[PDB]
Amino acid sequence: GSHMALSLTADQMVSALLDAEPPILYSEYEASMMGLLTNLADRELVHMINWAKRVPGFVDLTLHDQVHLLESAWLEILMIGLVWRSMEHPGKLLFAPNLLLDRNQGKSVEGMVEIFDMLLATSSRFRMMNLQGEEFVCLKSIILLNSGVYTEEKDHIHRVLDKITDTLIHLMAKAGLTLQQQHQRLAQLLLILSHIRHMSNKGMEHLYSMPSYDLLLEMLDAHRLHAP
Amino acid sequence: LTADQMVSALLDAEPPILYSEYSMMGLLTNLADRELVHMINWAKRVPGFVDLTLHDQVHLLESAWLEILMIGLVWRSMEHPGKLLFAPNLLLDRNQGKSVEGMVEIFDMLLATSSRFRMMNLQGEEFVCLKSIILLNSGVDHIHRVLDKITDTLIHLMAKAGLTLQQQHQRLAQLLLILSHIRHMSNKGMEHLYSDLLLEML
Ligand SMILES: C[C@@H]1Cc2c([nH]c3ccccc23)[C@@](C)(c2c(F)cc(/C=C/C(=O)O)cc2F)N1CC(C)(C)F
Ligand SMILES: C[C@@H]1Cc2c([nH]c3ccccc23)[C@@](C)(c2c(F)cc(/C=C/C(=O)O)cc2F)N1CC(C)(C)F
Repeated sequence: GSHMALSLTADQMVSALLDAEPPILYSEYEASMMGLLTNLADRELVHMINWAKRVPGFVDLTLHDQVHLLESAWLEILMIGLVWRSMEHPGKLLFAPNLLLDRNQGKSVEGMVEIFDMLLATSSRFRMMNLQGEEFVCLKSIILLNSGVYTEEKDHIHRVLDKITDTLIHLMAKAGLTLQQQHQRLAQLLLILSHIRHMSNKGMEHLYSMPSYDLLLEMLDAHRLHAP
Repeated sequence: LTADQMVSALLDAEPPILYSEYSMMGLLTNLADRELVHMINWAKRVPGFVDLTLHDQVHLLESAWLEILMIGLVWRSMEHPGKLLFAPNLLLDRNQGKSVEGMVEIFDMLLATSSRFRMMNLQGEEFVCLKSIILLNSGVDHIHRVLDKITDTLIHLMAKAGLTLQQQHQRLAQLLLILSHIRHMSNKGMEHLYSDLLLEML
Protein backbone atom coordinates (compact mmCIF):
# COMPACT_ATOMS: atom_id res chain seq x y z
CA GLY A 1 0.00 0.00 0.00
CA SER A 2 0.87 3.67 -0.35
CA HIS A 3 0.13 6.46 2.17
CA MET A 4 -0.69 9.80 0.50
CA ALA A 5 1.28 12.66 2.22
CA LEU A 6 -1.80 14.54 3.51
CA SER A 7 -3.26 11.40 5.19
CA LEU A 8 -0.22 10.74 7.42
CA THR A 9 -0.64 10.96 11.18
CA ALA A 10 2.21 12.67 13.11
CA ASP A 11 3.68 9.19 13.97
CA GLN A 12 3.47 7.94 10.33
CA MET A 13 5.23 11.17 9.16
CA VAL A 14 8.05 10.72 11.77
CA SER A 15 8.38 6.97 10.87
CA ALA A 16 8.57 7.77 7.08
CA LEU A 17 11.22 10.49 7.64
CA LEU A 18 13.33 8.43 10.07
CA ASP A 19 13.23 5.51 7.54
CA ALA A 20 14.28 7.91 4.72
CA GLU A 21 17.44 9.10 6.62
CA PRO A 22 20.70 8.86 4.66
CA PRO A 23 23.74 7.14 6.29
CA ILE A 24 26.69 9.01 7.89
CA LEU A 25 29.48 8.78 5.27
CA TYR A 26 33.25 8.61 5.77
CA SER A 27 35.88 10.77 4.07
CA GLU A 28 37.89 8.79 1.46
CA TYR A 29 40.96 7.80 3.58
CA GLU A 30 44.29 23.32 1.40
CA ALA A 31 43.85 21.64 -2.05
CA SER A 32 43.58 18.21 -0.30
CA MET A 33 41.01 19.56 2.24
CA MET A 34 38.87 21.04 -0.62
CA GLY A 35 39.20 17.77 -2.61
CA LEU A 36 38.09 15.65 0.40
CA LEU A 37 35.14 18.01 1.15
CA THR A 38 33.97 18.08 -2.55
CA ASN A 39 34.21 14.24 -2.79
CA LEU A 40 32.20 13.83 0.44
CA ALA A 41 29.53 16.34 -0.82
CA ASP A 42 29.35 14.38 -4.19
CA ARG A 43 28.76 11.08 -2.31
CA GLU A 44 26.16 12.63 0.05
CA LEU A 45 24.22 14.00 -3.01
CA VAL A 46 23.53 10.44 -4.35
CA HIS A 47 22.01 9.55 -0.92
CA MET A 48 20.17 12.91 -0.84
CA ILE A 49 18.26 12.01 -4.06
CA ASN A 50 17.15 8.67 -2.44
CA TRP A 51 16.10 10.60 0.68
CA ALA A 52 14.20 13.37 -1.28
CA LYS A 53 12.21 10.67 -3.18
CA ARG A 54 11.01 9.36 0.24
CA VAL A 55 9.99 12.81 1.64
CA PRO A 56 6.11 12.74 1.68
CA GLY A 57 4.62 14.73 -1.21
CA PHE A 58 7.94 15.04 -3.16
CA VAL A 59 7.03 12.26 -5.71
CA ASP A 60 3.58 13.96 -6.17
CA LEU A 61 5.38 16.80 -8.01
CA THR A 62 6.50 16.67 -11.67
CA LEU A 63 10.14 15.73 -12.40
CA HIS A 64 10.87 19.40 -13.39
CA ASP A 65 9.39 20.68 -10.07
CA GLN A 66 11.41 18.06 -8.11
CA VAL A 67 14.63 19.26 -9.82
CA HIS A 68 13.80 22.94 -9.06
CA LEU A 69 13.33 22.15 -5.33
CA LEU A 70 16.53 20.03 -5.09
CA GLU A 71 18.61 22.58 -7.09
CA SER A 72 17.51 25.35 -4.67
CA ALA A 73 17.88 23.25 -1.45
CA TRP A 74 20.88 20.84 -1.89
CA LEU A 75 23.48 23.08 -0.07
CA GLU A 76 21.06 23.99 2.79
CA ILE A 77 20.36 20.19 3.20
CA LEU A 78 24.10 19.30 3.28
CA MET A 79 24.66 22.16 5.79
CA ILE A 80 21.75 21.23 8.16
CA GLY A 81 23.08 17.62 8.09
CA LEU A 82 26.61 18.89 8.96
CA VAL A 83 25.44 21.16 11.84
CA TRP A 84 23.27 18.25 13.24
CA ARG A 85 26.35 15.88 13.28
CA SER A 86 28.56 18.61 14.82
CA MET A 87 26.27 19.35 17.80
CA GLU A 88 28.25 17.20 20.31
CA HIS A 89 31.64 18.63 19.06
CA PRO A 90 31.95 22.33 20.21
CA GLY A 91 34.33 24.39 18.09
CA LYS A 92 34.47 21.68 15.39
CA LEU A 93 32.61 20.63 12.23
CA LEU A 94 32.22 16.81 11.92
CA PHE A 95 32.30 16.56 8.11
CA ALA A 96 32.89 12.84 8.65
CA PRO A 97 33.82 10.71 11.75
CA ASN A 98 37.38 10.66 10.22
CA LEU A 99 37.19 14.35 9.16
CA LEU A 100 36.54 16.59 12.21
CA LEU A 101 37.83 20.12 11.38
CA ASP A 102 38.46 23.02 13.79
CA ARG A 103 37.71 26.71 12.96
CA ASN A 104 41.48 27.43 12.33
CA GLN A 105 41.65 24.63 9.68
CA GLY A 106 39.02 26.57 7.68
CA LYS A 107 41.35 29.64 7.57
CA SER A 108 43.68 27.69 5.17
CA VAL A 109 41.16 28.45 2.33
CA GLU A 110 40.22 32.11 1.53
CA GLY A 111 36.59 32.99 2.39
CA MET A 112 35.98 29.59 4.08
CA VAL A 113 36.41 30.84 7.72
CA GLU A 114 33.22 33.04 7.63
CA ILE A 115 31.14 30.01 6.47
CA PHE A 116 32.78 27.69 9.11
CA ASP A 117 31.95 30.29 11.87
CA MET A 118 28.29 30.52 10.75
CA LEU A 119 28.02 26.68 10.69
CA LEU A 120 29.63 26.44 14.20
CA ALA A 121 27.17 29.12 15.52
CA THR A 122 24.21 27.16 14.06
CA SER A 123 25.52 23.90 15.61
CA SER A 124 25.87 25.75 18.99
CA ARG A 125 22.23 27.06 18.66
CA PHE A 126 20.84 23.50 18.00
CA ARG A 127 22.93 22.11 20.92
CA MET A 128 21.56 24.82 23.37
CA MET A 129 17.96 24.16 22.17
CA ASN A 130 18.54 20.38 22.61
CA LEU A 131 17.28 19.68 19.05
CA GLN A 132 15.85 16.12 18.78
CA GLY A 133 16.38 13.69 15.83
CA GLU A 134 12.61 13.61 15.07
CA GLU A 135 12.59 17.49 14.92
CA PHE A 136 15.75 17.54 12.74
CA VAL A 137 14.17 15.25 10.04
CA CYS A 138 11.06 17.53 9.98
CA LEU A 139 13.27 20.65 9.51
CA LYS A 140 15.29 19.03 6.72
CA SER A 141 12.01 18.08 4.87
CA ILE A 142 10.72 21.64 5.32
CA ILE A 143 13.97 23.03 3.70
CA LEU A 144 13.40 20.70 0.68
CA LEU A 145 9.78 21.79 0.11
CA ASN A 146 10.29 25.46 1.03
CA SER A 147 13.62 26.64 -0.49
CA GLY A 148 12.42 26.72 -4.11
CA VAL A 149 8.65 27.10 -3.37
CA TYR A 150 8.50 30.81 -4.47
CA THR A 151 10.89 30.37 -7.46
CA GLU A 152 -3.40 23.76 -6.90
CA GLU A 153 0.20 22.38 -7.31
CA LYS A 154 1.63 25.23 -5.13
CA ASP A 155 -1.25 24.60 -2.66
CA HIS A 156 -0.20 20.89 -2.38
CA ILE A 157 3.39 21.88 -1.27
CA HIS A 158 1.93 24.32 1.29
CA ARG A 159 -0.52 21.64 2.57
CA VAL A 160 2.41 19.12 2.90
CA LEU A 161 4.41 21.86 4.75
CA ASP A 162 1.36 22.27 7.12
CA LYS A 163 1.49 18.47 7.77
CA ILE A 164 5.19 18.71 8.75
CA THR A 165 4.42 21.71 11.04
CA ASP A 166 1.63 19.62 12.70
CA THR A 167 4.22 16.82 13.17
CA LEU A 168 6.74 19.23 14.82
CA ILE A 169 3.95 20.52 17.15
CA HIS A 170 2.87 16.93 18.05
CA LEU A 171 6.52 16.05 18.94
CA MET A 172 6.80 19.19 21.15
CA ALA A 173 3.42 18.48 22.87
CA LYS A 174 4.50 14.85 23.60
CA ALA A 175 7.88 16.21 24.90
CA GLY A 176 5.87 18.19 27.51
CA LEU A 177 5.91 21.76 26.15
CA THR A 178 2.84 24.00 26.77
CA LEU A 179 0.94 25.32 23.66
CA GLN A 180 2.84 28.69 24.20
CA GLN A 181 6.29 26.94 24.41
CA GLN A 182 5.38 24.90 21.26
CA HIS A 183 4.82 28.12 19.24
CA GLN A 184 8.04 29.75 20.62
CA ARG A 185 10.17 26.65 19.83
CA LEU A 186 8.66 26.25 16.32
CA ALA A 187 9.38 29.98 15.64
CA GLN A 188 13.00 29.66 16.95
CA LEU A 189 13.63 26.65 14.64
CA LEU A 190 12.07 28.31 11.57
CA LEU A 191 14.18 31.46 12.21
CA ILE A 192 17.31 29.23 12.26
CA LEU A 193 16.18 28.03 8.78
CA SER A 194 16.54 31.66 7.48
CA HIS A 195 20.18 31.61 8.78
CA ILE A 196 20.71 28.24 7.01
CA ARG A 197 19.46 29.90 3.76
CA HIS A 198 21.97 32.74 4.44
CA MET A 199 24.82 30.24 4.82
CA SER A 200 23.86 28.45 1.58
CA ASN A 201 23.73 31.79 -0.31
CA LYS A 202 27.24 32.70 1.06
CA GLY A 203 28.37 29.10 0.23
CA MET A 204 27.06 29.32 -3.40
CA GLU A 205 28.79 32.72 -3.81
CA HIS A 206 32.11 31.06 -2.81
CA LEU A 207 31.49 28.08 -5.19
CA TYR A 208 30.79 30.28 -8.25
CA SER A 209 33.97 32.38 -7.55
CA MET A 210 36.39 29.41 -8.09
CA PRO A 211 25.81 20.69 -9.12
CA SER A 212 23.51 22.14 -11.83
CA TYR A 213 19.83 21.79 -12.84
CA ASP A 214 21.03 19.30 -15.59
CA LEU A 215 23.11 17.13 -13.20
CA LEU A 216 20.24 17.00 -10.70
CA LEU A 217 17.65 16.26 -13.42
CA GLU A 218 19.77 13.26 -14.59
CA MET A 219 20.41 11.98 -11.00
CA LEU A 220 16.65 12.29 -10.07
CA ASP A 221 15.71 10.45 -13.25
CA ALA A 222 18.50 7.74 -12.88
CA HIS A 223 16.96 6.84 -9.44
CA ARG A 224 14.15 5.03 -11.39
CA LEU A 225 16.84 2.52 -12.53
CA HIS A 226 18.26 1.68 -9.06
CA ALA A 227 17.39 -1.77 -7.62
CA PRO A 228 14.68 -1.86 -4.83
CA LEU B 1 3.80 44.91 27.21
CA THR B 2 0.64 42.88 26.65
CA ALA B 3 0.17 41.44 23.08
CA ASP B 4 -2.22 44.41 22.29
CA GLN B 5 0.26 47.05 23.64
CA MET B 6 3.03 45.40 21.49
CA VAL B 7 0.81 45.63 18.31
CA SER B 8 -0.18 49.27 19.20
CA ALA B 9 3.52 50.27 19.65
CA LEU B 10 4.48 48.58 16.33
CA LEU B 11 1.58 50.17 14.36
CA ASP B 12 2.45 53.62 15.84
CA ALA B 13 6.14 53.14 14.77
CA GLU B 14 5.21 52.60 11.06
CA PRO B 15 7.23 54.77 8.59
CA PRO B 16 5.46 56.86 5.90
CA ILE B 17 4.96 55.87 2.24
CA LEU B 18 7.46 57.98 0.27
CA TYR B 19 7.19 59.33 -3.28
CA SER B 20 9.74 58.93 -6.06
CA GLU B 21 11.52 62.04 -7.37
CA TYR B 22 10.89 63.64 -10.83
CA SER B 23 17.15 56.81 -14.69
CA MET B 24 15.18 53.86 -13.20
CA MET B 25 18.28 52.80 -11.12
CA GLY B 26 18.85 56.43 -10.03
CA LEU B 27 15.19 56.84 -8.91
CA LEU B 28 15.25 53.47 -7.06
CA THR B 29 18.59 54.23 -5.28
CA ASN B 30 17.37 57.73 -4.22
CA LEU B 31 14.08 56.26 -2.90
CA ALA B 32 16.00 53.51 -0.95
CA ASP B 33 18.33 56.27 0.54
CA ARG B 34 15.27 58.29 1.73
CA GLU B 35 13.47 55.20 3.13
CA LEU B 36 16.63 54.29 5.16
CA VAL B 37 16.44 57.51 7.23
CA HIS B 38 12.81 56.63 8.16
CA MET B 39 13.83 53.01 8.82
CA ILE B 40 16.30 54.15 11.56
CA ASN B 41 13.44 56.17 13.24
CA TRP B 42 11.17 53.09 13.02
CA ALA B 43 13.92 50.78 14.43
CA LYS B 44 14.37 53.09 17.48
CA ARG B 45 10.62 52.65 18.26
CA VAL B 46 10.66 48.80 18.11
CA PRO B 47 10.32 47.64 21.79
CA GLY B 48 13.66 46.34 23.00
CA PHE B 49 15.74 47.92 20.16
CA VAL B 50 16.84 50.94 22.33
CA ASP B 51 17.74 48.45 25.15
CA LEU B 52 20.65 47.24 22.95
CA THR B 53 24.04 49.02 22.78
CA LEU B 54 24.65 51.45 19.87
CA HIS B 55 27.12 48.91 18.31
CA ASP B 56 24.46 46.11 18.50
CA GLN B 57 21.81 48.43 16.98
CA VAL B 58 24.14 49.24 14.04
CA HIS B 59 24.96 45.53 13.51
CA LEU B 60 21.25 44.59 13.35
CA LEU B 61 20.34 47.46 10.98
CA GLU B 62 23.40 46.82 8.73
CA SER B 63 22.39 43.12 8.41
CA ALA B 64 18.60 43.73 8.00
CA TRP B 65 18.19 47.00 5.98
CA LEU B 66 17.66 45.41 2.52
CA GLU B 67 15.33 42.66 3.91
CA ILE B 68 13.29 45.47 5.65
CA LEU B 69 13.09 47.58 2.45
CA MET B 70 12.05 44.44 0.50
CA ILE B 71 9.34 43.28 2.97
CA GLY B 72 7.97 46.88 2.94
CA LEU B 73 7.94 46.89 -0.89
CA VAL B 74 6.27 43.46 -1.11
CA TRP B 75 3.58 44.56 1.46
CA ARG B 76 2.81 47.75 -0.67
CA SER B 77 2.67 45.70 -3.90
CA MET B 78 0.12 43.08 -2.62
CA GLU B 79 -2.94 44.71 -4.30
CA HIS B 80 -0.98 45.18 -7.64
CA PRO B 81 -0.44 41.70 -9.28
CA GLY B 82 2.50 41.65 -11.71
CA LYS B 83 3.79 45.00 -10.41
CA LEU B 84 6.10 46.41 -7.72
CA LEU B 85 4.76 49.53 -6.01
CA PHE B 86 8.10 51.29 -5.27
CA ALA B 87 6.13 54.50 -4.75
CA PRO B 88 2.52 55.64 -5.60
CA ASN B 89 4.13 57.45 -8.61
CA LEU B 90 6.53 54.56 -9.37
CA LEU B 91 4.64 51.29 -10.06
CA LEU B 92 6.93 49.07 -12.20
CA ASP B 93 6.04 45.94 -14.21
CA ARG B 94 8.31 42.86 -14.55
CA ASN B 95 9.45 43.94 -18.10
CA GLN B 96 10.64 47.36 -16.78
CA GLY B 97 13.12 45.49 -14.52
CA LYS B 98 14.69 43.84 -17.63
CA SER B 99 16.14 47.30 -18.62
CA VAL B 100 18.89 46.72 -15.96
CA GLU B 101 21.14 43.58 -16.13
CA GLY B 102 20.52 41.08 -13.30
CA MET B 103 17.53 43.09 -11.95
CA VAL B 104 14.79 40.87 -13.53
CA GLU B 105 15.58 37.83 -11.26
CA ILE B 106 15.21 40.04 -8.13
CA PHE B 107 11.95 41.65 -9.48
CA ASP B 108 10.50 38.13 -10.16
CA MET B 109 11.35 36.95 -6.61
CA LEU B 110 9.76 40.12 -5.13
CA LEU B 111 6.59 39.64 -7.29
CA ALA B 112 6.36 35.96 -6.15
CA THR B 113 6.66 37.08 -2.48
CA SER B 114 3.95 39.73 -2.99
CA SER B 115 1.71 37.03 -4.60
CA ARG B 116 2.34 34.67 -1.59
CA PHE B 117 1.37 37.41 0.98
CA ARG B 118 -1.75 38.29 -1.10
CA MET B 119 -2.87 34.55 -1.21
CA MET B 120 -2.29 34.19 2.58
CA ASN B 121 -4.27 37.45 3.14
CA LEU B 122 -1.41 38.87 5.31
CA GLN B 123 -2.77 41.43 7.83
CA GLY B 124 -1.10 44.74 8.77
CA GLU B 125 -0.68 43.63 12.43
CA GLU B 126 1.10 40.43 11.24
CA PHE B 127 3.29 42.44 8.78
CA VAL B 128 4.64 44.76 11.55
CA CYS B 129 5.46 41.65 13.73
CA LEU B 130 7.34 40.07 10.77
CA LYS B 131 9.30 43.27 10.06
CA SER B 132 10.32 43.53 13.77
CA ILE B 133 11.36 39.82 13.65
CA ILE B 134 13.63 40.53 10.58
CA LEU B 135 15.27 43.44 12.48
CA LEU B 136 16.05 41.36 15.59
CA ASN B 137 16.85 38.11 13.78
CA SER B 138 18.94 38.91 10.65
CA GLY B 139 22.11 39.89 12.55
CA VAL B 140 21.37 37.85 15.76
CA ASP B 141 19.18 36.40 25.68
CA HIS B 142 17.26 39.74 25.78
CA ILE B 143 16.94 39.65 21.93
CA HIS B 144 15.74 35.97 22.20
CA ARG B 145 13.20 37.05 24.91
CA VAL B 146 11.88 39.86 22.60
CA LEU B 147 11.73 37.36 19.70
CA ASP B 148 9.65 34.97 21.91
CA LYS B 149 7.33 37.92 22.73
CA ILE B 150 6.76 38.69 19.00
CA THR B 151 5.80 35.01 18.36
CA ASP B 152 3.28 35.23 21.28
CA THR B 153 1.93 38.48 19.69
CA LEU B 154 1.50 36.76 16.26
CA ILE B 155 -0.35 33.83 17.96
CA HIS B 156 -2.57 36.25 19.99
CA LEU B 157 -3.52 38.09 16.73
CA MET B 158 -4.41 34.77 15.03
CA ALA B 159 -6.46 33.54 18.05
CA LYS B 160 -8.41 36.87 18.15
CA ALA B 161 -8.92 36.60 14.33
CA GLY B 162 -10.71 33.27 14.98
CA LEU B 163 -8.09 30.66 13.92
CA THR B 164 -8.15 27.27 15.70
CA LEU B 165 -5.11 26.10 17.76
CA GLN B 166 -4.07 24.02 14.74
CA GLN B 167 -4.51 26.89 12.17
CA GLN B 168 -2.45 29.19 14.45
CA HIS B 169 0.73 27.01 14.28
CA GLN B 170 0.28 26.31 10.54
CA ARG B 171 -0.06 30.07 9.77
CA LEU B 172 2.87 30.99 12.09
CA ALA B 173 5.06 28.47 10.20
CA GLN B 174 3.94 29.75 6.73
CA LEU B 175 4.69 33.39 7.70
CA LEU B 176 8.15 32.56 9.20
CA LEU B 177 9.14 30.42 6.16
CA ILE B 178 8.68 33.48 3.89
CA LEU B 179 11.50 35.12 5.98
CA SER B 180 13.91 32.54 4.48
CA HIS B 181 12.83 33.85 1.01
CA ILE B 182 13.26 37.52 2.08
CA ARG B 183 16.82 36.63 3.33
CA HIS B 184 17.56 34.96 -0.06
CA MET B 185 16.36 38.04 -2.03
CA SER B 186 18.43 40.44 0.19
CA ASN B 187 21.56 38.23 -0.39
CA LYS B 188 20.94 38.27 -4.19
CA GLY B 189 20.49 42.08 -3.99
CA MET B 190 23.74 42.58 -1.98
CA GLU B 191 25.52 40.48 -4.67
CA HIS B 192 24.16 42.83 -7.39
CA LEU B 193 25.06 45.97 -5.33
CA TYR B 194 28.72 44.90 -4.77
CA SER B 195 29.13 44.12 -8.55
CA ASP B 196 28.13 56.49 9.19
CA LEU B 197 24.53 57.44 8.20
CA LEU B 198 23.20 54.79 10.63
CA LEU B 199 25.49 56.04 13.47
CA GLU B 200 24.41 59.71 13.01
CA MET B 201 20.66 58.88 12.78
CA LEU B 202 20.79 56.51 15.81
C1 LIG C 1 31.26 24.03 4.32
C2 LIG C 1 30.31 23.79 3.15
C3 LIG C 1 29.33 22.66 3.45
C4 LIG C 1 29.90 21.33 3.06
C5 LIG C 1 30.95 21.20 2.18
N1 LIG C 1 31.22 19.87 1.97
C6 LIG C 1 30.35 19.11 2.74
C7 LIG C 1 30.27 17.73 2.91
C8 LIG C 1 29.29 17.23 3.75
C9 LIG C 1 28.42 18.09 4.42
C10 LIG C 1 28.53 19.47 4.27
C11 LIG C 1 29.50 20.00 3.42
C12 LIG C 1 31.65 22.32 1.46
C13 LIG C 1 33.06 22.27 2.08
C14 LIG C 1 31.54 22.06 -0.04
C15 LIG C 1 30.27 21.67 -0.65
F1 LIG C 1 29.19 21.52 0.15
C16 LIG C 1 30.09 21.44 -1.99
C17 LIG C 1 31.17 21.57 -2.87
C18 LIG C 1 30.96 21.33 -4.30
C19 LIG C 1 31.84 21.46 -5.29
C20 LIG C 1 31.49 21.32 -6.73
O1 LIG C 1 30.34 21.08 -7.10
O2 LIG C 1 32.48 21.49 -7.57
C21 LIG C 1 32.42 21.98 -2.38
C22 LIG C 1 32.59 22.18 -1.03
F2 LIG C 1 33.82 22.57 -0.59
N2 LIG C 1 30.96 23.62 1.82
C23 LIG C 1 31.61 24.82 1.27
C24 LIG C 1 30.73 25.86 0.60
C25 LIG C 1 31.55 26.99 0.03
C26 LIG C 1 29.87 25.23 -0.48
F3 LIG C 1 29.87 26.41 1.52
C1 LIG D 1 14.82 45.80 -5.83
C2 LIG D 1 15.67 46.16 -4.62
C3 LIG D 1 14.82 46.67 -3.46
C4 LIG D 1 14.62 48.15 -3.54
C5 LIG D 1 15.44 48.97 -4.26
N1 LIG D 1 15.06 50.29 -4.09
C6 LIG D 1 13.95 50.32 -3.25
C7 LIG D 1 13.19 51.39 -2.81
C8 LIG D 1 12.15 51.14 -1.93
C9 LIG D 1 11.85 49.84 -1.53
C10 LIG D 1 12.61 48.77 -1.99
C11 LIG D 1 13.67 49.00 -2.87
C12 LIG D 1 16.63 48.54 -5.09
C13 LIG D 1 16.21 48.88 -6.53
C14 LIG D 1 17.89 49.25 -4.58
C15 LIG D 1 18.20 49.30 -3.15
F1 LIG D 1 17.32 48.75 -2.28
C16 LIG D 1 19.33 49.87 -2.62
C17 LIG D 1 20.28 50.43 -3.48
C18 LIG D 1 21.49 51.05 -2.92
C19 LIG D 1 22.50 51.62 -3.59
C20 LIG D 1 23.69 52.20 -2.92
O1 LIG D 1 23.83 52.19 -1.70
O2 LIG D 1 24.58 52.72 -3.73
C21 LIG D 1 20.10 50.36 -4.87
C22 LIG D 1 18.94 49.82 -5.37
F2 LIG D 1 18.78 49.82 -6.71
N2 LIG D 1 16.83 47.06 -4.91
C23 LIG D 1 17.89 46.44 -5.72
C24 LIG D 1 18.88 45.47 -5.10
C25 LIG D 1 19.69 46.10 -3.99
C26 LIG D 1 18.20 44.22 -4.60
F3 LIG D 1 19.77 45.07 -6.07
